[PDB]
Amino acid sequence: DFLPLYFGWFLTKKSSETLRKAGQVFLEELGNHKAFKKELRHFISGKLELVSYFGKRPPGVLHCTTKFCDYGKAAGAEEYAQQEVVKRSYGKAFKLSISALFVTPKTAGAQVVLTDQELQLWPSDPSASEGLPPGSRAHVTLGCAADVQPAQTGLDLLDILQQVKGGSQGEAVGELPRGKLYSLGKGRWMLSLTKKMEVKAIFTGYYG
Ligand SMILES: Nc1ncnc2c1ncn2[C@@H]1O[C@H](CO)[C@@H](O)[C@H]1OP(=O)(O)S
Repeated sequence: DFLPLYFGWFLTKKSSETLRKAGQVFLEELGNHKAFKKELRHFISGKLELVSYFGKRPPGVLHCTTKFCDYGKAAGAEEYAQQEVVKRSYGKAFKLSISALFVTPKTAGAQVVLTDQELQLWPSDPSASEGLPPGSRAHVTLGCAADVQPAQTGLDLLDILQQVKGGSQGEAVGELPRGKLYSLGKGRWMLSLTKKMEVKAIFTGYYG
């Protein structure tokens, strides 16, 4: 039997709507914020409406990917699929904790903090991940720029989590209704939610 395109936690319709709108509000507020406007030259090289900037968005249900498999063509795919914990967890319900919303010149996303139980489902094959605890890459993609490729959001999140690793977040340059707004430079932005969002999701496989 051939594997799916990827395994992951697929949010319920309820949660998807909640997270998508939250993400949407973040883009609208961020783009309207003075601290962001005066940094536009570090974001693009040419007022920017971020909702349109991130034109490529998930068509429907949002998800948090664990392992990209490419129907078995991806390295370590077969080995990930064969694990008991994956076959056992298939179809099960989980609660994912969203800790922050972030934006870079390439992607917009939400940071997921996995529990130890959920970390069991994280693959164990990057230089970015160096220093950060496994699963730091976990995320939900909300949108990307026109010519941005898959897997970029995870790479973007890791990079941001490296800046914070060196206590270089800088003071919050503003307050939004949901939390503190941080400017990380090079077009990178992070909203650390005051209260973590919880989303219900089902762990399963997507076959395209
Ligand atoms: N190496 C990869 N190549 C393509 N997609 C990947 C890869 N790693 C993780 N993904 C993810 O698999 C899903 C389908 O592309 C998407 O969720 C990709 O992740 P994102 O960072 O959200 S674009």
